[PDB]
Amino acid sequence: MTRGRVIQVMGPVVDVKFENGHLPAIYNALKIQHKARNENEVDIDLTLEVALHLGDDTVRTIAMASTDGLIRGMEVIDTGAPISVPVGEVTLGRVFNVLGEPIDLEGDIPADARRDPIHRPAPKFEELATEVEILETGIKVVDLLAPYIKGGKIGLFGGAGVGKTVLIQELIHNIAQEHGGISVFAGVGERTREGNDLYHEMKDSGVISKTAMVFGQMNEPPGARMRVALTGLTMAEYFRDEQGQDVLLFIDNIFRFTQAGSEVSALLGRMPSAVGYQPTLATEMGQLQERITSTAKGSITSIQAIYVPADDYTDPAPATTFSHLDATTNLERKLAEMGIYPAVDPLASTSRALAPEIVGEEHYQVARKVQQTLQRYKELQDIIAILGMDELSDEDKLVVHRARRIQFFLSQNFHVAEQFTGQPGSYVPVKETVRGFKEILEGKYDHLPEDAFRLVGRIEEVVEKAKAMG
Amino acid sequence: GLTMAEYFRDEQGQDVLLFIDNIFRFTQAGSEVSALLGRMPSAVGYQPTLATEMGQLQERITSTAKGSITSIQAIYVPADDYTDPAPATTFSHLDATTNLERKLAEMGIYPAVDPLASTSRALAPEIVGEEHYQVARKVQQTLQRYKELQDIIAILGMDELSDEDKLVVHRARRIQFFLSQNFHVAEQFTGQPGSYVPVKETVRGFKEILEGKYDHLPEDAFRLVGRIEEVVEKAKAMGV
Amino acid sequence: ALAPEIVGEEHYQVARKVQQTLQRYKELQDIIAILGMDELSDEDKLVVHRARRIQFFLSQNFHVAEQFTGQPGSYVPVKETVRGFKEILEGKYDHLPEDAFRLVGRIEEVVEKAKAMGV
Amino acid sequence: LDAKASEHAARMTAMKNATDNANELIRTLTLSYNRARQAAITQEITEIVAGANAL
Amino acid sequence: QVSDVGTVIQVGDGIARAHGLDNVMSGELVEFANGVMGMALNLEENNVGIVILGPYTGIKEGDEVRRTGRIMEVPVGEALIGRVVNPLGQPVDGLGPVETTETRPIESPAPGVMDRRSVHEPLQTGIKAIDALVPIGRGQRELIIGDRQTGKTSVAIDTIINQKDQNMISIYVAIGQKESTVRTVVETLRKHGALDYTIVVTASASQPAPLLFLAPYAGVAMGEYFMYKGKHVLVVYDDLSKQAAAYRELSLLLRRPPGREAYPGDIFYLHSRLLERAAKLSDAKGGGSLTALPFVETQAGDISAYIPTNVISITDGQIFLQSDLFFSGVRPAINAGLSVSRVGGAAQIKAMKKVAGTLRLDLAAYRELEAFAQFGSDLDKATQAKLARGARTVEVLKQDLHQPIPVEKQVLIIYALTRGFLDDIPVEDVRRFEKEFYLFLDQNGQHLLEHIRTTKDLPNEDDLNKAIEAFKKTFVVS
Amino acid sequence: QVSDVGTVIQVGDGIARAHGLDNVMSGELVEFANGVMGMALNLEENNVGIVILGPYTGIKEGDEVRRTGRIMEVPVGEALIGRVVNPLGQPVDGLGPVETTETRPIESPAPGVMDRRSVHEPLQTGIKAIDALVPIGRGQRELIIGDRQTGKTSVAIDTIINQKDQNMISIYVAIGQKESTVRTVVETLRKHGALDYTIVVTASASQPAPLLFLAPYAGVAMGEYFMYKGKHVLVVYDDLSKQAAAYRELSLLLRRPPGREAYPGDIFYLHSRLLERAAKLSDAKGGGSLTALPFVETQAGDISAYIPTNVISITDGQIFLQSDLFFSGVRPAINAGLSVSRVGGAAQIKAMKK
Ligand SMILES: Nc1ncnc2c1ncn2[C@@H]1O[C@H](COP(=O)(O)OP(=O)(O)OP(=O)(O)O)[C@@H](O)[C@H]1O
Ligand SMILES: Nc1ncnc2c1ncn2[C@@H]1O[C@H](COP(=O)(O)OP(=O)(O)OP(=O)(O)O)[C@@H](O)[C@H]1O
Ligand SMILES: Nc1ncnc2c1ncn2[C@@H]1O[C@H](COP(=O)(O)OP(=O)(O)OP(=O)(O)O)[C@@H](O)[C@H]1O
Ligand SMILES: [Mg+2]
Ligand SMILES: [Mg+2]
Repeated sequence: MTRGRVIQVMGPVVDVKFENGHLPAIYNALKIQHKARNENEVDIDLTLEVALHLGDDTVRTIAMASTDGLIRGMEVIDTGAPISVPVGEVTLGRVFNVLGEPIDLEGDIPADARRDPIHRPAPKFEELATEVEILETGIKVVDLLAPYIKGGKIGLFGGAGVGKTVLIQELIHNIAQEHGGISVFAGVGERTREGNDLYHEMKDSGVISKTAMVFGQMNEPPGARMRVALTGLTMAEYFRDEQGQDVLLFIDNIFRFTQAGSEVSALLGRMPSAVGYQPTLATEMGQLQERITSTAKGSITSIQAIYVPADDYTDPAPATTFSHLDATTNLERKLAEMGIYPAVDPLASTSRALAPEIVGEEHYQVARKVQQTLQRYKELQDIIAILGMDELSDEDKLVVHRARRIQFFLSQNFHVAEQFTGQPGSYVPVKETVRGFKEILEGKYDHLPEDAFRLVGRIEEVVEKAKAMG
Repeated sequence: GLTMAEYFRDEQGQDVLLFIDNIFRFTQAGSEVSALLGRMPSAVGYQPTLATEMGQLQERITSTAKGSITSIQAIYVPADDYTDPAPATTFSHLDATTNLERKLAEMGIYPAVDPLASTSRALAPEIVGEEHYQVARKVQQTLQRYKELQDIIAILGMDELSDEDKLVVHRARRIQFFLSQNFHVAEQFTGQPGSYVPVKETVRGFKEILEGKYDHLPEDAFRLVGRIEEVVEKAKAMGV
Repeated sequence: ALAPEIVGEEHYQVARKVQQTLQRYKELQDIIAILGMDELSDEDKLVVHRARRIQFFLSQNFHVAEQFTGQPGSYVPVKETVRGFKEILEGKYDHLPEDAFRLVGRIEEVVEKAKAMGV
Repeated sequence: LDAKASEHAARMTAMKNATDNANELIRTLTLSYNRARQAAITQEITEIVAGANAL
Repeated sequence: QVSDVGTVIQVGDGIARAHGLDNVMSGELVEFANGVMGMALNLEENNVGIVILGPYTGIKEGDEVRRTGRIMEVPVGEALIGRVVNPLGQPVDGLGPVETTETRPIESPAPGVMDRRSVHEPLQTGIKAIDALVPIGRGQRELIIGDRQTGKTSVAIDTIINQKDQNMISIYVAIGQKESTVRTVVETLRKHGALDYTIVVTASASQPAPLLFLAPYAGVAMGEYFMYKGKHVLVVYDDLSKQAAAYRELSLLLRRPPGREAYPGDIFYLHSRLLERAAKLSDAKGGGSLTALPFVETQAGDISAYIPTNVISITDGQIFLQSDLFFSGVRPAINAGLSVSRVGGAAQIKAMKKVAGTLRLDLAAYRELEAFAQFGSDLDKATQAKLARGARTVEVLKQDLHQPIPVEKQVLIIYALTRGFLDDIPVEDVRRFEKEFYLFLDQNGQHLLEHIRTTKDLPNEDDLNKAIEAFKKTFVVS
Repeated sequence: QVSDVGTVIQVGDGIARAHGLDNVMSGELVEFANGVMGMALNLEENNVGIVILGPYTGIKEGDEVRRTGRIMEVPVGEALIGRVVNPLGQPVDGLGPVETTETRPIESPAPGVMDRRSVHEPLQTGIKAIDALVPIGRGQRELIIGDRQTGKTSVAIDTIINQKDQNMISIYVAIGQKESTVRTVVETLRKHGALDYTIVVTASASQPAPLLFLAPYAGVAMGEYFMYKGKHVLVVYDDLSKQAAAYRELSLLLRRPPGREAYPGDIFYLHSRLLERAAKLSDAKGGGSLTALPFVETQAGDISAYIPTNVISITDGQIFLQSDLFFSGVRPAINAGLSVSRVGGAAQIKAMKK
């Protein structure tokens, strides 16, 4: 038996009564499709998700859309499975909602396509990778100071105009070009204007054909805003498990995911946690994050943008989110104004992978020396401001001479930045950037002008630019 | 009391003064019984219908075409927290607002009106006059500048202040002290009798103090004095 | 029991003076926290000088604590405690270093360990 | 001249030390403020829920 | 026996619970026996929770309540222009009926992702600071946030007044205010001539909570009518905090589970629904647009509260107003450091963009490096140049009440400031310089004004310097 | 007949309610229709409160619940050495079933006052800082406390590795950690040869809260099996804060009134039960010992928080790891000012203690 009836509606919460012995399972999807029987009714097309078993053959559900127009006693049908979204090559270049239905006007997916459940357990212990492996992104600053790890989670912090979107697009382009892996963008709590702008930017940059976009808009219910991240992760897991690829996953803002979870808990009536959050905050975060791992046949790496409430890093949501992160990237408006692209902060950014055991002794030493030199230059800034640079000792002037060149060499010309600069882009191997920074530190190019380092790829391009300048 | 005043406002068209001893007690009494009435508590333990009840009470106290009622109400602020829901909701119902802070009371300044937080819809150039508006704005600016200097003064001392800031403090202390007054009903607490100061006289006195005519006078001569004439006469008692 | 008719007049006076100096030091700690001891007046500097030594002399080495630090403990009569604190209040030992007042019993041990260290 | 140079150097060093101490105090006070804010939110929500379910 | 009728069981605090109403929809309108209306929000197993849209003192237990069969909706049309109206669409100023021949539902889907267009048209508010540092575009929703008695209402009124010579329709929604204050606002708008294109929606403090809850949605529907007709609409919400408080009161009276600070779990969803209906439509379905200016009142400058954080997350930008700035002499009181616009520069003309960059850097280099002024009195390092430039910029950004400035004059004065033509005028005379410079412009720079108004670009720099020097040689410094 | 068979009434958020089961006892194991285990928590007059020890999605109201007749127990034995198991003893490494032949209860009384002896045998951790400043004895309970990414796991792993040539059994319990990190820990232990004497109990962040709540007790029971047979055991709880959070979650879902920081009133008893089982037995009891090294994660170095204070009030000392000292290049960032061993020195050898 698969037919129920609506018995109680209170906002986004709907209770449905079923026949004895035929109750739906937890997280199962229920469908309401009603046509106006007369002038006093309205058409309904709504999807529900089972949350609790209240007893007496009643089930409490959360709606994925507006509940306006619902009438008690109207028929509900059970699909017998959780929410299922299409997976495969058909999802590339398309924009979806939380239900897996396309938002764009390119047409609907045929019913014969494969679909996968949104809710599933994390990969087992013996299916995981046995060693830590570094993911080469092709960006000099990232590959040197904050290396990325296959299967790891990276936090992203930045301002309004730092260039987060450009960095995301460049990461997508580089991974698709050099590793053959697709990327998935999950718009958790995405503004509609921002989503439209992002879609047009992706189409202009051309990385749209290598990415699948899922948008959960602000005006959608907390259930949809909760499950958008899960449906994006489900779309990525297909390419991890079947094609064996290395896939990238982007989350618009995980804080909105936690807040949607808290709102759902409040609507369900569960008692609040320490600072008003849901009791299951850690469980939900772990269930989301533990599926983003590296297995024996592939990996998924994820980039989270994180909002810190009241700038307090001790707040429970940032405290729980930070427990799963492996790296951190901070974008600086100072560098953005100075002309440094990518605007990645060389001192604030941190990474667990920057250890000699896994990144290499030479790489570790070069990175530490670069950071030390930049810290010394930062320390000397006030005295350079107050007094002329000549007043500094010869050692301090040499330090500044090295540091300015290093700071300029940290920049890079991006493939997606051709629309802004006319010039092509570069993909720099980690060994190449390590060798270049080592040569710069050894004083090999002290006689070259500082503007030859401004926007290049290999270290040889600095020499070529200097030769062209004359 | 409101309906007793409303009868006079409507039927006879009289001008009515309405004085309310404490309007916060209405809110407190309404909140004392909400739980027994069976309503779930609100943020700070108030009743859910706080704003609705307050508006339904306050909106009857208005002036109409048949008559006018001017009402002066005393509003209690629990624990000196102006962010409390009852004063926060009450703020939107008023045209003119007087704020009393116990920081001025601890220092011996009465009536201890906060010179900045107090607001009024009548303080406009076309309502009160250009000279009055400018002198009031200058007084407010001077006091605002003074408030910032106290934090650094309390640590580094007055000696490290610039010549401009020293003069700012010098005039601001005198202005704040001259803001005091002696009330007729304050005889029980001060011994000395009260006074009545007109608006023109107080504007003139504050203009003189802003111009700096009485920089040489001691600051204690401005305490509960009324006019500046009484300031300069009280100075004679100290030999200045 | 801290009453003049119970513990004695001089006991009560010494206790009250110690509490007063400690209260003054607690008040000054805010200023020393930010800008140090340089801007304190000559009175406040002497108050700090006496208060630090009083606070350190309030420490004692216990018999039970011999298992943690190998030093043996001490038992101090109340008369000796009163005499020592009165002497410290009077300024007899202003020249001794403040680290010589820690974990000792009678006031003679302060002098003994100050002599043991450089003095 | 030597006295003036020494005075200026001493003032510079003292002000640097004072600035560092003030920054550390700001950091500690901010930590305490955040803890107090979290505690206040916890207390208010606990009282709200207790009153709500006491019916 | 019929299922389109019921009897009331409980009455109190503005809500009613009725037995029956088997076929009632969620959010449907219902009519009581005495003639008052209600909205069915809670559909329990055996009873319906109804919020009453009027005086509930006439309703008794056991009386009849009937179905209406339709969702809540309000009249829409050009007849509402110049009228002050309640959220139900009934006039409150007298002056006769409204004579509106069309209606629109309160709850309507927002425009989709593919229905929209990028924001590219400026919304000129007439405020120098807003137009230069936090641009607002047509279709953008910008939050105006600050404490009490800081100037949010003044900013809104100035923005509404400035729309006189532009094809923009304004809607003002007053929530929880005094009817006397609404009357004063309407009188000022009538005096300045804004009622020729303005609609006022009022839900005063004496009205039932559901009316305060529904007022912004009625305003949104009235704006959406013109937007889908192909025009441009500006909608202002004078307080969303009072609407949220009314919704909280209704939810607590209906016995729904409370969340943080007693607010219900869907309080964020409510405001996201409200603010997501402002959009800039693609040319495929007309170029009309709707821009929103929600207001939020903070307590002691706390922007970390529940509703402030929700609205900050939802909106496209924030304008922060500070009380210390207000009392320091900066009457607009806009904190340019914290105020942010996420569509900026796409919402500005070329002439404004060519000076706003320099203005922003000057203001930042003043705001930081401030507190050196007292030690900058002892002239050191020539940083006094930056200090003087920042002081003059701050003096330029000041503005008076109900005196919006044309965008061309704003561009000209900002050019004069940023190019160093004010460096020898003392800060005490900057206001007089600007006031007389506007008259000198409208007397002898009509060519420059027309060039800016037509081409949206700066005139020749040589001609600009000639005009500025000509005025400056006549300006007497005192 | 509903004596040994029940029927589910309510299911949700990992807590179920059953009708019947008249003969079930408090704390008993129950088995659901799909093979998922459960624990009988509350014996109401009409219904039974059951805590689901696994994925509760497959459990629907109206399903059958049957008794197992056994108090909550875990399998123990020497066959468990070198294996990775869940808190219920089910292997997760994929090497096949574990051939244990006996079990022990999860809840068991601690050794009495007269059953104990003073700690006098050194536990050599192989780390100079700890072995010098904060000596650890066999039978001691020492807390390791610090912020995130400070080296607590590295200290624990080094201590476990150092026991290669010493008669010690090591148990590593990871509560709420990442599965990839546990996999790397297991690989490092295998590479250094510690799997010959180590049992690994894991409960990742994606597991339900009851498993995280039960894991430390399963670990301590596995340790007690060897401890009461005359051997010496070392048990490491990789995070007690995760267990405390899981228990707070479970209590809030049971609608018990919260207290300080929304924690329940028995959060102290929760850890006191677990940590009071580690002891040094007397000669009459066999002379065995069990050593515990619980972990606590602080926020911004706040050692005065509720959970850190509770754990400090239970153990025999603490080792504090300082974040800014860790970032300054002193990787074994032992803060000597705030680190103390209350029963150390008596265990330290004579040569070291001078
Ligand atoms: N690598 C780059 N090369 C050149 N210009 C760049 C680069 N990155 C960013 N920019 C410039 O900075 C602007 C802002 O970049 P972008 O649109 O990515 O901002 P964002 O920080 O991602 O935005 P938001 O926070 O609003 O989503 C771009 O429009 C472009 O003009
Ligand atoms: N630019 C300005 N110049 C001079 N006076 C101003 C200016 N802006 C606002 N004011 C005055 O400051 C006060 C602020 O009133 P306004 O209604 O604008 O503030 P508000 O923030 O909406 O306050 P509330 O709704 O809490 O009363 C009024 O007296 C107004 O006349
Ligand atoms: N003695 C050491 N020398 C060098 N590196 C070390 C040392 N101890 C720890 N590390 C490194 O420092 C980091 C600390 O990680 P570790 O897991 O040991 O800490 P933790 O406190 O358990 O952290 P988490 O909260 O992430 O579990 C790791 O990268 C580790 O390799
Ligand atoms: Mg206002
Ligand atoms: Mg660890």
